[PDB]
Amino acid sequence: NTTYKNLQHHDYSTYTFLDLNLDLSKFRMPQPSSGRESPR
Amino acid sequence: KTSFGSLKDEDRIFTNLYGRHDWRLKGAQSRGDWYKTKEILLKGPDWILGEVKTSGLRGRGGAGFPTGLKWSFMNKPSDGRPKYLVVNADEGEPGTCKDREIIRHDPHKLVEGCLVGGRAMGARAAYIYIRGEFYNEASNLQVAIREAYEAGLIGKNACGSGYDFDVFVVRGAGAYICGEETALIESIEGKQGKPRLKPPFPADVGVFGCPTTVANVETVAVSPTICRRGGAWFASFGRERNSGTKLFNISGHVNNPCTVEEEMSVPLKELIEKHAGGVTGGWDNLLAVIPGGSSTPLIPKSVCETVLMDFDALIQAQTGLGTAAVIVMDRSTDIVKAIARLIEFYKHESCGQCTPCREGVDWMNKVMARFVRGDARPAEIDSLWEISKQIEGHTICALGDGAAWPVQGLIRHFRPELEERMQRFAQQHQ
Amino acid sequence: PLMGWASTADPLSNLVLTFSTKEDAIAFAEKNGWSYDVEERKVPKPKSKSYGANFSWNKRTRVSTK
Amino acid sequence: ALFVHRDTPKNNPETPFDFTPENYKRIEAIVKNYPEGHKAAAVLPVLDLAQRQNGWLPISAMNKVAEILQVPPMRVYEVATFYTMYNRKPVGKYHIQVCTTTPCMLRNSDSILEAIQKKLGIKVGETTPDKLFTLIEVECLGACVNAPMVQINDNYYEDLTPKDIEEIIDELKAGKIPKPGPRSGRFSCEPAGGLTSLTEPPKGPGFGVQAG
Amino acid sequence: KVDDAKVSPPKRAEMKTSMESLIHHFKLYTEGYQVPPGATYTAIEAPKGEFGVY
Amino acid sequence: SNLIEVFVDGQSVMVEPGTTVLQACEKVGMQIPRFCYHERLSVAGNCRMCLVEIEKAPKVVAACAMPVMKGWNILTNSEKTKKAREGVMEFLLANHPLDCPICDQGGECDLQDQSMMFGSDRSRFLEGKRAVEDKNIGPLVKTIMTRCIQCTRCIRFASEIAGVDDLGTTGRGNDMQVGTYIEKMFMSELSGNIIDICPVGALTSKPYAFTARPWETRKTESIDVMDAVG
Amino acid sequence: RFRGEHALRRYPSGEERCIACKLCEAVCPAQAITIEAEPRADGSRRTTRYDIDMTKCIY
Ligand SMILES: Cc1cc2nc3c(=O)[nH]c(=O)nc-3n(C[C@H](O)[C@H](O)[C@H](O)COP(=O)(O)O)c2cc1C
Ligand code: SF4
Ligand code: SF4
Ligand code: SF4
Ligand code: SF4
Ligand code: FES
Ligand code: FES
Repeated sequence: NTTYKNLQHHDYSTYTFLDLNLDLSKFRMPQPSSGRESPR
Repeated sequence: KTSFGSLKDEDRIFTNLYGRHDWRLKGAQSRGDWYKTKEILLKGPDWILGEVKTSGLRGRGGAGFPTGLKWSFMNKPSDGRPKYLVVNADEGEPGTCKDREIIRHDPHKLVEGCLVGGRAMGARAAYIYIRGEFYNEASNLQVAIREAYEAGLIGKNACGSGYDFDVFVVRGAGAYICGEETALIESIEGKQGKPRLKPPFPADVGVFGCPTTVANVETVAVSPTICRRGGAWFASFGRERNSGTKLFNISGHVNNPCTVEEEMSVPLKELIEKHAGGVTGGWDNLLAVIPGGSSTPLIPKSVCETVLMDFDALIQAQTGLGTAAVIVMDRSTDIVKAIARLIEFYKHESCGQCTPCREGVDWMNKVMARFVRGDARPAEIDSLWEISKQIEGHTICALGDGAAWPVQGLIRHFRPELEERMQRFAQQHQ
Repeated sequence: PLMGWASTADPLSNLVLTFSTKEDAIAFAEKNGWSYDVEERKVPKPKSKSYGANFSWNKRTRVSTK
Repeated sequence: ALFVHRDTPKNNPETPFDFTPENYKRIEAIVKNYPEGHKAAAVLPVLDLAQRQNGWLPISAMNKVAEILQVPPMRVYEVATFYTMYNRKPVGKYHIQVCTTTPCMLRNSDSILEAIQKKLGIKVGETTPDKLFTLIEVECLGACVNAPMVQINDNYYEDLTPKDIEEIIDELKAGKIPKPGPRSGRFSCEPAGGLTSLTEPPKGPGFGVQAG
Repeated sequence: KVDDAKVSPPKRAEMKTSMESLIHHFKLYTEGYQVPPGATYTAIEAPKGEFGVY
Repeated sequence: SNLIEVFVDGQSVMVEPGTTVLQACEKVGMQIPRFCYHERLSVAGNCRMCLVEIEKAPKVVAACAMPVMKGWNILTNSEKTKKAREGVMEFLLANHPLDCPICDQGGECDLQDQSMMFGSDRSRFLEGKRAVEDKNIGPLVKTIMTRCIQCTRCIRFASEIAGVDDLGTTGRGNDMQVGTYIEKMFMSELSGNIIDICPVGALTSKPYAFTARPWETRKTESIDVMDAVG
Repeated sequence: RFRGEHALRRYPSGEERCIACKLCEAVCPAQAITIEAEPRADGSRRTTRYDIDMTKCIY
């Protein structure tokens, strides 16, 4: 058994990271803040 | 208490060294992940923490600290500020190749261990900082987190819990100092990668003020096996205090330049000749051996014939066992030129907070270039010893220390070699 | 007018008398007859600083640059 | 390395720069990942997004990011001049990174640069008198077990040789994508021998656990 | 001279090469060397007699 | 209650909690040779001149950010303290040019005073000494950034009390130009205060630039005008 | 090594060797040196006035 089970990664273009980020952004906790919009 | 042990198969931490059986959530299910994990997560964090401190885990990535003590420091009762877990997926240290392979093959076990760590210390979210040059395997980790989210397996109520937990990936941008303890933390914060000071601990104030912690990929990856498997079975290998498994990675002038999983202790000559090829040109052909890493001094032949692979033995050999670069170099090459290129690496990768590492790596790079040319007098090489003593312990992080140590090893072992080189250039000029 | 120097008809111009207490200072100024003015010593005020104060969570004290 | 701007139009704002609003949706995803109140953290992902939407970034890209995230611009200039991603100096299409520090030089990395010299023509560190063949050498990119490693845009190449140097250069002159897997056999990060490691497939959930 | 570049000034070649030598030349000729406090007396043979400096 | 004991060179004193070593040393009359600390700014542990040896410690800690734990014994004048100060001063005088005549802080440098009273005298570093291209920060402030020792004091100055954020660090290693990348005039109010913040002769006055020298001039008490504050 | 005229010098094919950094007035034990310094429009630092009291000069 010497068959490379990957090379499913071979197809990766440039924007695939951020596209996966945009597709995988929901069902998520609401990022709890504290008070001010900024440190200024 | 055996003859320092040797690894036997199927007791390994992970399978799929290269290209093997599976890459899927179902592949992790077949290889034994997300198995019995519900009541493991739902037993009580003191049991998991006592298990971690029982197993005697030696921390990796270039620190060598017992991880169970650090996570016991992470057991502060919680205030209004949330707790975070940081996964250091960076590879500097030329010779490493180490958790690149883990994060290519089995990111599911990384998800296992980071959920285990988040449940363990009352943490809430796990950031995973990968090196920015690791884009392909970072996207493979993205596909893995997609699978993990798509199974309904983490997020809200992981495996039927009353527990919420999210994992994120932050890509790097490329610097060795990004993979440090706290310049990491501020590189998450949007500042340029520049560390903080030790008297504020990361367990008090971290990412914007979150009482957080940082761990290596290997320690997180081996952590759920500690939970789902027995006490001190992990400690049944190697020596007493340092005990467990490690990727010993032998690049350089060897046959089959590659990686092995082995136990905590191995004799070096058996490691070279048995489980990864051997020395090119015979055992006597080698000039020297660098174990530990690029933050570790050299070791000559007559020392390393009997020096085995253990933290305490290498510390008694005045070397810090870092990670994964455990390679040799042939008599044919200039170790002067090799160390000079290593110091050029340190010059081209350091931020400039501290004055002494900046100026010390400056002098060391210029003076080692001079010694490549062989220009000076031996009072200069003792002056190189002088600055190499003066740098250490005067910095923020250990990059200046890891710059200071190879010069010390070169002086402590290869003194008449440099004497003869400079004599040759004296005859060359005159 | 001949060179462009600084001339003065002031014999007590360029003295300074270093003392170690204000009490004997005022005592000496009374003792040798001349009038005197007494300014007052202003200490550096002690403060409260920490690197942890520079790295707060919600508080606006944040160096944002280091 | 010329860390002063030296205006020189084709730079010198306003250079024309803008994102697609689909990329603005990406930007809201990126600052949806981070906690509120500390919006200034996403400088590195947003700025890599800008370097990928436009291959080398000008100063107008940095001013655009500063107008988006309402931070002072000097932080953006610090982050851009700091790291090694962001080629502020203009480049061509591709970008060639010959990576070598200690073991790659120990395994004849300089002959690789000799091959790039006598085939590609131009010197190391410099560029070609057209696009798509900007050439530099770099420090450690991890994969030390293989030959001196060649990284092009989001792609590794491992275990090379001068005739395979010629092959990958011919593949770049043909323009088509090569495979990011290593050349000269041993298809992964491998022992080149005969798998001294595991033989039998693991049982998985069947072998030794302890009171789950 | 003495090999003490905080009291005796350095020689001019190593002054115009080195940095520390220039700083020591500069402040040694502006401010002069500091002296620990106290009083001393010494006397040697002048040809007239006990030449004492206090 | 609110009092913590230190043996500063074996001399016991009570210290308020939360404060650090340098405030205790100024409480007992000591100084510590320091560069990047300043008593109006934030604390950023960068200068490394401020080191001091505590007993039972393998390292030597910085005396700016270390909080005062209970019952110290601080050796301000130990052996390796002086050794570390000689080392760090010898590092600081490698990349600093020979401008002691033409500089504007002859008697009023800080490198010169600390290099006498704590530094070495015989030097090393035969070859090197990087050079940095200067900027034009504004027609009120003369700027030669080669004398800059990258002590990171004007940056915190601006980012706190000016809030302008035009001065940043650019680069790594030996090559860290501190300034504005875009050649914009750093001009606001209190910009004249930056030429005294600069502890070396790098950011200096433009109309005063080559007109005097501090030891000739005499100081005189006075009160401000043109403002209701004085 | 005789000590006479108190002359000045200039560079080989160049202007005055003086910089006006006032070290000689700082060390002159009779305080005979008088220096007032202004830079020219070229940017280099120079003088206005440079006086030696050959009366006060103890050589
Ligand atoms: C100069 C420096 C370099 C470091 N390099 C690495 C590295 O390459 N990989 C890593 O995981 N951690 C690195 N670290 C961080 C520490 O090794 C950290 O303790 C580790 O990631 C997690 O701790 P542990 O694994 O020892 O328990 C570095 C730290 C410093 C100061
Ligand atoms: S030792 Fe050097 S690289 Fe490390 S924090 Fe200090 S300045 Fe930065
Ligand atoms: S310009 Fe002056 S104040 Fe600013 S970092 Fe340099 S030496 Fe420090
Ligand atoms: S800043 Fe100080 S050390 Fe530098 S040239 Fe000026 S006086 Fe000399
Ligand atoms: S002012 Fe005096 S010491 Fe200075 S350069 Fe001129 S002549 Fe020489
Ligand atoms: S040095 Fe080329 S990969 Fe590490
Ligand atoms: S004041 Fe402590 S580092 Fe400069």
